[PDB]
Amino acid sequence: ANRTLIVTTILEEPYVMYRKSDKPLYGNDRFEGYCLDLLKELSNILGFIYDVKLVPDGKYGAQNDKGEWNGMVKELIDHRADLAVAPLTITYVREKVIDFSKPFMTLGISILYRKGTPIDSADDLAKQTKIEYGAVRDGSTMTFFKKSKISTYEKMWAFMSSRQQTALVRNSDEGIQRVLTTDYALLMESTSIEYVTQRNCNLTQIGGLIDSKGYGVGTPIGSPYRDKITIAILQLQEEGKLHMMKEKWWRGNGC
Ligand SMILES: CN[C@H]1[C@H]2O[C@@](C[C@H](N)C(=O)O)(C(=O)O)C[C@H]2OC[C@H]1O
Repeated sequence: ANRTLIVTTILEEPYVMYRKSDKPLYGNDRFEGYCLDLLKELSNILGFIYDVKLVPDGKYGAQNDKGEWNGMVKELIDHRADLAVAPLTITYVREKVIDFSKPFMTLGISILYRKGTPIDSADDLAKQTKIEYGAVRDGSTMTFFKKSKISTYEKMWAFMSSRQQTALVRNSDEGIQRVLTTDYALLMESTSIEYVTQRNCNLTQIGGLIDSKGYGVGTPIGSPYRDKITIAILQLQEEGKLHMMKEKWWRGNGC
């Protein structure tokens, strides 16, 4: 029997969650969600077995000032995982050090905030300071602002970087709690926003998509699996299964 593939991933609802059960759950059975369903479908098309591991440091992957990567990106670089199957955003900087399949889901950065305010866009956030705003620290969303050369986004980065102790948050759930408990707007991927707004009728996406990208399966550079995974994703798309999986996890279940 050929080798079990090691898959790195990260807890992020709905994509990867701990399954709830009365019975004890072991190994891969402990996890459920969109990415686990995807991984199952991929393994069925491509004929591999796998072992799901969380990224040890609990991070997506960013570069430090020395250029060193961490998170799921580093696990792939260092060949401690064969695949990353997660809501891992395909970015030019990451493409330099790891390979990605074609996307299995598209998204754009946008804004999560409450309904019923005069805030209609990023520009409306940028031109004021009363409403705090920010992003999950050290992910592709935060990095977008850090690296932007667009006036509005530079101003927003200046704001959230100078006010970093309160404006930048640890993870999605912490950001959502800030939106819920304080006057705060979270810069967040549209996929996640949709999940939230389906579950809290006081919350809304503000404005449109600030960028346009995708999540892809990551592999170490040069992996022969990357193209096979692309082909499998294309098949799932052709079969309508990617649409089915999104519907399943975003609007029923639940919740
Ligand atoms: C999967 N989406 C969520 C998560 O995506 C991240 C990580 C990003 N998907 C990445 O691959 O670095 C982001 O930066 O938007 C961190 C966290 O932020 C809130 C929301 O966008």
